[PDB]
Amino acid sequence: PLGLKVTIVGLYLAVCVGGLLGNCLVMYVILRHTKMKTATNIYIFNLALADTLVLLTLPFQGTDILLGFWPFGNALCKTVIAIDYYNMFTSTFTLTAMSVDRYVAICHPIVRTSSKAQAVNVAIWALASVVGVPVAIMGSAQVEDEEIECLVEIPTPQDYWGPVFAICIFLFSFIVPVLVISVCYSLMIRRLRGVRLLSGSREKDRNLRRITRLVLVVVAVFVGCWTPVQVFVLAQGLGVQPSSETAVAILRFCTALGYVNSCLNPILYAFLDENFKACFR
Ligand SMILES: O=C(NCCCN1CCC(c2c(Cl)cccc2Cl)CC1)[C@H]1CCCN1Cc1ccccc1
Repeated sequence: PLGLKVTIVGLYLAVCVGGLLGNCLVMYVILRHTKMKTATNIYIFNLALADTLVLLTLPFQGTDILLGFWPFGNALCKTVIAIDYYNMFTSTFTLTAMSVDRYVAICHPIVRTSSKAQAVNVAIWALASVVGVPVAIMGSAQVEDEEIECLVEIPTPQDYWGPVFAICIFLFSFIVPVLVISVCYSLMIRRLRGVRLLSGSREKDRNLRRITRLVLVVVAVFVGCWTPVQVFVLAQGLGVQPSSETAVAILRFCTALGYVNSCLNPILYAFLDENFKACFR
């Protein structure tokens, strides 16, 4: 209703201001402030960049929720949709890259450099483009019934392609990346078992454990924020459509929840990363 969507939009504004502030801070700290351009932090920079873009979309989506239609036209319609998908894919792919980096650090403790991680970020945005660009072409703001709206157009017959795109996007933007991550940390367990102050100098081992913890928590927070949406959107692809005030409300709030993940990221760095913790204040 009117007041409940006022809640949604106010939530967006909060996530928008705090998220842009935090992620811009992080990007600044890594970029110029210090030669702390480590592999993990270059990947973190990638995350903050994607968060920045989607955060920039939050005000526009907010007005759409209020008015009940899209009053910004096709250009910004395709721009927004593109950013959204780019966000999901670059996020999961970057998290996977961080997890593989951690695993290599444990297996080969005795050659990871910012230049290679920068290259990985490039490849991440290229694959993301494989889905980001087509959706931008497909997405449009059209007046199907009663009102104009921004939507991604599913080809005819929708009953076939809907499930196709639903299952494929579900697997490849979510299940498979998370799956790889699971393999990485499980293998790290097998290797780590029975090792105390092993495969390193004392001081370094402690730092490695701290970074591994950080990556793990970031993954956990992300998966926790986007799993409800992922399941619901999958169900929507299969034809399962919400048709009650409560159903719509639940959906709106779970979508919001994922956007909250965008702003959550700098706080996690501030509490679980010593360098960042020093840099805030
Ligand atoms: O409903 C909107 N935005 C909600 C976007 C939700 N987004 C939809 C795609 C979701 C996604 C993605 Cl991009 C990738 C993999 C899995 C999943 Cl579930 C992630 C959540 C309305 C508000 C203004 C125009 N329109 C934006 C829109 C953004 C992306 C796709 C379709 C519409």
